Amino acid sequence: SDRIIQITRGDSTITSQDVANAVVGYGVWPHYLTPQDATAIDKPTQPDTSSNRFYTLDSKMWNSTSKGWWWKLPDALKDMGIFGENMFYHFLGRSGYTVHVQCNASKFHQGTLLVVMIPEHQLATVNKGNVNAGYKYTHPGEAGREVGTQVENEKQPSDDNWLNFDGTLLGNLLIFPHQFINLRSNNSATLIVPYVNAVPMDSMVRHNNWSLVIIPVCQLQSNNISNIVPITVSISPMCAEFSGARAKTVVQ
Amino acid sequence: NPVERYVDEVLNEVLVVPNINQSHPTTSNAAPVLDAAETGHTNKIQPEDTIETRYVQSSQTLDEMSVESFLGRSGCIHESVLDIVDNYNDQSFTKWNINLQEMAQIRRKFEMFTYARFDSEITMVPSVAAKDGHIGHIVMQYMYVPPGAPIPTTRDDYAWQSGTNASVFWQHGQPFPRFSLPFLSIASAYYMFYDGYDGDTYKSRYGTVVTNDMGTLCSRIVTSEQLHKVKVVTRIYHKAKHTKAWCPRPPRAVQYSHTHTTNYKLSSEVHNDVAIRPRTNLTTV
Amino acid sequence: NPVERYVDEVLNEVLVVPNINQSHPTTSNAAPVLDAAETGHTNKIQPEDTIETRYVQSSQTLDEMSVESFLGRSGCIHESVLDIVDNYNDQSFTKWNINLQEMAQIRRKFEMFTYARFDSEITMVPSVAAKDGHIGHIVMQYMYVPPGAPIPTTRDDYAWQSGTNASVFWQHGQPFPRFSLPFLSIASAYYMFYDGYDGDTYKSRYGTVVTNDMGTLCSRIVTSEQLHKVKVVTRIYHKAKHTKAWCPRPPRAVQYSHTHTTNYKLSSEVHNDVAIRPRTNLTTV
Amino acid sequence: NPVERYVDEVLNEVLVVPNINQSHPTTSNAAPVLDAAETGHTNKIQPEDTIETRYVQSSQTLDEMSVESFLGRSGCIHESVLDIVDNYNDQSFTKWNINLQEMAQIRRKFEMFTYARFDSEITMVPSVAAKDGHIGHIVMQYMYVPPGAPIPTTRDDYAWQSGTNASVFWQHGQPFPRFSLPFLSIASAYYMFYDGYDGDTYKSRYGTVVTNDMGTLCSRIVTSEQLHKVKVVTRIYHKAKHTKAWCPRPPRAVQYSHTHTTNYKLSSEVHNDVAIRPRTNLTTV
Amino acid sequence: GAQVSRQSLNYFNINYFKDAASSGASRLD
Amino acid sequence: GAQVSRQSLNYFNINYFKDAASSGASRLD
Amino acid sequence: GAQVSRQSLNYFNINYFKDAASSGASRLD
Amino acid sequence: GAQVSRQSLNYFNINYFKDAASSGASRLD
Amino acid sequence: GAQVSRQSLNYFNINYFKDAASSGASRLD
Amino acid sequence: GLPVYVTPGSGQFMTTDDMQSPCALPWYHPTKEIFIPGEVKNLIEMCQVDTLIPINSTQSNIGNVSMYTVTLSPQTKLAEEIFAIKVDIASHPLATTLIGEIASYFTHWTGSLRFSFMFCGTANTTLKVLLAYTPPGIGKPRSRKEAMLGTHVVWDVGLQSTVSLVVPWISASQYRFTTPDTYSSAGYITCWYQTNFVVPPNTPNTAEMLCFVSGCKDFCLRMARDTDLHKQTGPITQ
Amino acid sequence: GLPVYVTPGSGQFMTTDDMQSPCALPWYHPTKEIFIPGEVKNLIEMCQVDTLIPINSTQSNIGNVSMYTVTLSPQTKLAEEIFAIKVDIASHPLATTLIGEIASYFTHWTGSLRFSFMFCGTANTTLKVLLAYTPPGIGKPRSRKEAMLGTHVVWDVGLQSTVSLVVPWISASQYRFTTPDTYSSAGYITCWYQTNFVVPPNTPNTAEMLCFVSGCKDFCLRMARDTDLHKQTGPITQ
Amino acid sequence: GLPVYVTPGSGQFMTTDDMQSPCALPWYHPTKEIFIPGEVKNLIEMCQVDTLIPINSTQS
Ligand SMILES: Cc1cc(CCCOc2c(C)cc(-n3nnc(C)n3)cc2C)on1
Ligand SMILES: Cc1cc(CCCOc2c(C)cc(-n3nnc(C)n3)cc2C)on1
Ligand SMILES: Cc1cc(CCCOc2c(C)cc(-n3nnc(C)n3)cc2C)on1
Ligand SMILES: *C(=O)CCCCCCCCCCCCC
Ligand SMILES: *C(=O)CCCCCCCCCCCCC
Ligand SMILES: *C(=O)CCCCCCCCCCCCC
Ligand SMILES: *C(=O)CCCCCCCCCCCCC
Ligand SMILES: *C(=O)CCCCCCCCCCCCC
Repeated sequence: SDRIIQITRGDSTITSQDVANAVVGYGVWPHYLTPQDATAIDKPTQPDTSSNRFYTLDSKMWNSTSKGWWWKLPDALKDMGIFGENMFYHFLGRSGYTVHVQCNASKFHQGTLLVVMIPEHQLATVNKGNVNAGYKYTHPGEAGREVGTQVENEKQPSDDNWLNFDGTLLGNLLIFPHQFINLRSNNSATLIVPYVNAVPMDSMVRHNNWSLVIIPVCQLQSNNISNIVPITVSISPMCAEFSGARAKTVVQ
Repeated sequence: NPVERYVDEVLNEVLVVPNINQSHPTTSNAAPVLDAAETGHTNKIQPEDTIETRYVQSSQTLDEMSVESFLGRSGCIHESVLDIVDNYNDQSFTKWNINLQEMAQIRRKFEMFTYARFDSEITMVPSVAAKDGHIGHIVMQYMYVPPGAPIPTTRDDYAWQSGTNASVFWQHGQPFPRFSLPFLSIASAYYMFYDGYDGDTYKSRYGTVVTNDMGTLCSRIVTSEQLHKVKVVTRIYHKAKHTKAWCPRPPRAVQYSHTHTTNYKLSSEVHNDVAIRPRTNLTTV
Repeated sequence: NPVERYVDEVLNEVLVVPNINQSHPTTSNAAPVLDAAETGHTNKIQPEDTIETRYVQSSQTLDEMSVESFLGRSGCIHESVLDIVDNYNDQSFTKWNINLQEMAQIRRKFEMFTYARFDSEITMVPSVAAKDGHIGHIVMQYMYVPPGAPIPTTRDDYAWQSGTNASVFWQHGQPFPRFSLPFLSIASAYYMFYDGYDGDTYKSRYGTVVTNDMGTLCSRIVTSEQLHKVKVVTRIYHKAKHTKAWCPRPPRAVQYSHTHTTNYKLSSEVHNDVAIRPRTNLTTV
Repeated sequence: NPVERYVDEVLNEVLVVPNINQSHPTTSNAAPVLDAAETGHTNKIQPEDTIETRYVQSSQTLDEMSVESFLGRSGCIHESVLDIVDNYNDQSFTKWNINLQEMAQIRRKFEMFTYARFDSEITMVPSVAAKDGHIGHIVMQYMYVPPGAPIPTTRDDYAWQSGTNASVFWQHGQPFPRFSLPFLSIASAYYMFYDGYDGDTYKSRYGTVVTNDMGTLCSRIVTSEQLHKVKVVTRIYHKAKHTKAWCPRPPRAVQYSHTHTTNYKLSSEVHNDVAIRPRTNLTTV
Repeated sequence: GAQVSRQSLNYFNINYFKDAASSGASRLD
Repeated sequence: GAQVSRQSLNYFNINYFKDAASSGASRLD
Repeated sequence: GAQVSRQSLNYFNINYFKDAASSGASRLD
Repeated sequence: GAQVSRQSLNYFNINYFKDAASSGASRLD
Repeated sequence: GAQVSRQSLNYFNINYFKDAASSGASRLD
Repeated sequence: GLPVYVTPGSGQFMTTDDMQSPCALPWYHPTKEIFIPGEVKNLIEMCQVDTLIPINSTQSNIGNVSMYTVTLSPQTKLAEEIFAIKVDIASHPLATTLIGEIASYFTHWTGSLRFSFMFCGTANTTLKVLLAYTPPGIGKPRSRKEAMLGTHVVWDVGLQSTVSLVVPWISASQYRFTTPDTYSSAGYITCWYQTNFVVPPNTPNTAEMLCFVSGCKDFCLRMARDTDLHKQTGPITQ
Repeated sequence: GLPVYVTPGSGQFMTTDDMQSPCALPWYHPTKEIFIPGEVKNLIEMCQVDTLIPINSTQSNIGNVSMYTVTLSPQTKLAEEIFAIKVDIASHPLATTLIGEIASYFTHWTGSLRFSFMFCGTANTTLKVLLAYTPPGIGKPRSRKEAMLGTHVVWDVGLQSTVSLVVPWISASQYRFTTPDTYSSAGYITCWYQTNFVVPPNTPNTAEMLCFVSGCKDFCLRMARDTDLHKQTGPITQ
Repeated sequence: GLPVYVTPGSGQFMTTDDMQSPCALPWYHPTKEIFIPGEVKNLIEMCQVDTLIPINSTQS
């Protein structure tokens, strides 16, 4: 059936009996760095199955007033098993991902989530002059950011979901790899993205390549509101490789 | 045939759009009009699928919509001012930290992509205003100072010797200066956006300022002090050549406020900050 | 042979007129001189048919009477004035709604056809009048603003950045600016006349104003304010290239009064409004 | 193939750097990392010898690091001044003993070699300062006077006739003068350094002054005296073409003080005389 | 853009720019 | 730098300087 | 002084003056 | 308009404009 | 007036005007 | 030397000219190009991707995601109108969609448009709607009967959430102005209830619908111009 | 004459242009070239030769040969740090070495660096040292254990006086700025005692060590610029 | 560069000259030509058609 899907990565297998196909970002499947494009000259380390596996993040609650959530990669995985360890022990890192967003309800619920993967999502600050989003705020880890909750602070980024947190209109987010979780049609969204960057490898500690944004564009409604409807995200790195080994970087 | 291709260039018919074919009534259990946007894909339905069309021969071309064409137009990126008021030695030279973020028109266009690689054509338009009546003989020197090279601190600084840096000398009366520059990054493409820092502490810088340092442009009126004071404004125009762009993004919806940052300001009445014109209601066209 | 054709071009002998042949006395019941203008056709009778002609070899050519030649001459279509009187910021820039209807000489020629398709060559002749004695360093900017693009409202408007629009910068002293433009209509030919409206109500506009919108030409003196005031007049000359015309019509017989309209005014003594010179009587040559 | 070589020139890929090859763990009694600097040779060890490398395809080229490129950039070598103050006949002409030692920027570069052979491209940038308001019609004459030829002693000296010497006349308003010169030495290469004298007595001269006599450059404002006084500064730019260099040497570490000599001055706090920045201690990065 | 003919009387109908609008007056008929 | 084509309609895609950055707008596709 | 090469990509290494010093920068290696 | 002769001593009698009046002085006899 | 030689190193000894006095310095010997 | 004739235009600077110029950095070798996914070669590639129409941009909705949704509900009157907008590519509310923004960088447009609609009610909510396109030369339809006489699609909500209505290129001239122009206004798109929004008991009595727009195979833009959908009222500083 | 179009740029003087120009001395025949040993054709030839690093350039040492030496001696504490410097080619104390000076005439750099060390103690003095390179993204190591986790070489002093440590090119971007720039700082090189400086009786209890630097086969510089390692504060006279 | 001799006439603007000039709208593709009856190629075509002579043009 075209409504079913099974994704196996390492020791993890994920399923969904109500999918809306899958999206391969920019039509390119993740792959290891080739010698023509490489620049760093040491032999890379490729953990393989111990790092290229599904990691499930903290679940979130979707309610009639939710404004959205966002996570940044590789940040969201910094504390996830071997993948996490590797990104701190090495200066350089490279990786693709399979992002599987889960959200089931009932045939009597309605609502719609816009799931987007944005490359270089350079967040903005509102009415704060030329002060930019602080490191700490763009590195929330697996908890991600719950739009509209954070008690403002100077280096706090924009929380305007209709302006994509960066000065562009939400309706044009569709130009980026995306999918919708329309409760009447599917209960999950799957996106596979390749490594995208102007350099072959990069510091995973200071550069977040992709940003996962989830915005409920159609409010969640039903006649059984007491039943909590969570959103769960599972992300699996793909073709993760690291270079420039040394002692473990400790942040903060 | 390079010649046939040549003709296509002269006529601008390199990329043609498809024709519309005749279609007919249909009664089928295949419904192209129905799909699922949830997938993230755009339904590829065409006119022939929803109405009975006639056959029409297209003659429209997409040449002008090419990335090379879109970004291949010279636009202003800086207005350098040298206003001699009361101190020639101090007011006869200046410097600018190069960037393509100060003028909204071209900035917005480049920023419709995440990465871009191109060569640059710089054209300068200097205009000398005779504040006191005469302009005498004006000769200008525009020196490119790459990051690291000594920046002149006085109009006679030794750095103006330009023993290695590239300098362009223009003589008033002669045609507008112009030169080309090769793709300058230390990376494979320029970052139009950068979700990264130059460190991992609360005080690390964020954004393109970390990756897009292009150095400094230092100008000076070569002519020594003259009786009559002048104001020289040099407008720098930039154009991308041999362009390549990656990962398109939504266009800037609100005004820019600063360079190297997506920061913006919102008023109390947001509808005034965006180009969206309020509708009376859903059915009022 | 492109070379033989070439020689014909240099000598202007591409279209030759026929010879006159010798003819003789005739007595026949075929009378070419007699016909019927009622038909709407012109009697094709030639000299050999009505008199006894000799043989004569023609060497006249019709090259110069070609449509390309008739309309292929540069004529003035606009005189733009920038007169600095008392407020530089307001008087140093202007705008013009483009059209070929303001100057009678070229307007009348194009209007001898109903439709015409051609490329345009624009040549500009700027002249700076030194009202106060000096002209300093004058640099001009002519920007083409297609319908829809933002029209600058001040001499420093962001629109002058010309990030996409085509702008031409001229420096006093340098040769006259000139550029070409391709056939610009959204239709297949330009309408010289249009018996239509942009609606079906008593207030709908009538005529070519509905179809011939070419946008705006915005000019500005790039140089910042100078001590001595100047008056810059830029005359725009237009010439049609690679021309095609359809459905010839009678030439304008009375003076033009407005653009985009055939409206005219008549005095009490109409013979003064037309080029017809009153005759004393039928037999006074 | 001159064409393939041509492409390499356009792309600047004439001298490519080698690739890095994949390497593996080793356990051997051959230790490339160990050597003896006493020999005077640099240990040729490469990355593949000390770590496990991956295979990487290099695309860097050394074209820009070529001697032709290093010295092939036009830099200022002299600033000639003609300041008309109170005596036109005396102040309207001057002379300069030619040398490439007066400007540190290009001097330091050439001095990184012991001998060098090259052709020269001279470009001049004259700028006329209107001290009194007008500059009138300025015409300059730059005459090269080889050692031995008569040096003019007045603005109307017969030597200005230039019956044999090469002279260049520039007219204000016209583009910057420029000409080439062939390798001029009486030897096979120019001496950048010379550990010799022009004699063997306590008063014999030492250094390059003995071997590098290039003659004199004599300038004069051809125009006769004008009402309004002007100050003409002509900056001479030099560039080496078709260059060859021998025996590289350490770069100048302290400021230059005089021409043709390596003499220098030291303050009481020498760390201020060199570019070395004092370290807090051995372990403070 | 050179339309080199030969007859020797060689013709060089050069088009200096890459747009058709840029060329001069048209040939006749 | 002359890319002389022939068809006669000869093409002369001349590159006047020795750097690739110096050339004009790129061809398409 | 024309060093016409052919490959068609024709090269025209023209030397406009009759002195060697007059030519531009040298080729490498 | 090029009247290319050959003898090598090649002659290039170029006519830069398309009108006969535009050319220079006439040849003799 | 073009004295085109070939060796490829082609020589173009062009004489731009129609008078012998107009040409440059003479060749030697 | 070779006699030359300096032609008019010489020395001028046209922002759209295409000449060559000496390179300031001779011998410089650019950084090697690496493969980056997502290369774009022509803007048409972006005009073919669906983006949302801020169709419900009433003053109170602007600045809220709700400006992108249309609400449907059980009707008590038949054939009620749901929404109506101009088809003109750069008119509001189409202006800020990706295709509208790009069209605003050009003077002329042509081709057919693809409007899509995704229903977001529960899986148990049914509905039949009529989407119609009215070619120019007449006012917007005042009733479903009037609209239905033009180009239209009857959408039946079911397993497949989305439907597409194609607005064919029906114009006198080959192109139209992107900026609002009487002569070239393209017409309207109206939506009406064909049957009714119906739900079983215990199910939300209202549902949202999303609207997208993109260009068909024949879409094409012409004559580059600066956009009027963005401005700069002051200097942009560091 | 031939119609021409004067293009923008005409008449300008760019210091890096490459045009031809008439020769002022016609018919002149240059002096015959003779063979001179030591011809240099490319600056890379000079970047490949070892020069000494003024590693011990503390204020009191500058102006003394001792600024070029590091002193070693018997330790009473294990794994002590000996020295530490930045790997950045144009940073101090690398700046004034031949390769640092040349790099300072360029804006970009890339490739691997070769650091060599020559022990100068007596033939009877033994010692084992650890030389380590720490790639960026972390502070300089605070202990031998920390340093040892990066790239390193354990040097055993013996018959062969010198050892070489290669700092591989480990960077995100293909090139780095030669001038100090956060984004492109290359990391550090630290030296630690692996065992200890040991000598027999009647032998000097301290010894010097020299440090060299040169570029590997992949070293390359780009974008010529004027150096900031030398200046001219006044006229240079005869 | 190539030595040139600027000739008299240079820089002038003659309304009847026939030179080329850069196109302000690069890449622009004109609207397709359609067939329109009544094309005129030479003015002689109009001189060959009979028109009426206002022969009785007395002032009244
Ligand atoms: C991204 C991105 C790309 C660029 C480079 C823009 C080009 O910048 C200049 C300019 C405007 C002028 C000069 N020069 N001006 N005069 C001389 C000589 N060089 C050099 C550069 C790098 O800036 N940001
Ligand atoms: C019919 C018909 C045809 C035309 C077009 C006339 C050309 O109009 C102009 C002019 C006169 C100048 C400019 N520009 N001036 N400067 C620049 C740049 N463009 C552009 C157009 C379309 O107008 N009516
Ligand atoms: C070593 C070394 C090499 C040189 C020669 C430098 C070139 O010097 C000049 C200059 C700067 C100008 C002129 N001329 N200026 N005008 C004329 C004519 N010649 C001639 C020479 C030899 O000087 N030292
Ligand atoms: C056509 O599209 C290209 C236009 C080229 C203009 C240059 C014409 C002059 C050719 C000179 C080359 C001489 C033959 C070696
Ligand atoms: C290519 O790299 C060389 C560029 C040469 C420019 C000159 C082009 C004009 C050629 C004229 C020669 C005519 C044939 C004898
Ligand atoms: C070489 O020593 C002679 C230099 C000649 C310069 C002229 C180059 C341009 C050639 C144009 C001729 C076109 C072929 C008929
Ligand atoms: C004749 O009627 C046409 C006049 C053409 C003038 C151009 C002459 C210069 C030719 C340069 C082309 C070089 C050969 C590739
Ligand atoms: C000789 O007597 C005639 C002088 C001709 C001068 C023109 C030289 C340039 C030739 C360009 C033609 C290119 C070949 C098609």
